[PDB]
Amino acid sequence: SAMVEELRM
Amino acid sequence: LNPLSPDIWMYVLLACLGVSCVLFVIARFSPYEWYNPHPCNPDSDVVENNF
Repeated sequence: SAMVEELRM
Repeated sequence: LNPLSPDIWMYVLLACLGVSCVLFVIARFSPYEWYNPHPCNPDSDVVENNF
């Protein structure tokens, strides 16, 4: 989830 | 620019490109580079980027 949070930006 | 043979110029340029790029990538994986601009009001934890 954090990976997605900090990649999708 | 004569003293340095053109070889080293292109290698140093590529190294600079690569180090800046990997630094930027680490900024994505950097935990604390997120810094909610103007933390005088931490009321809003606006996750915002840097680098």
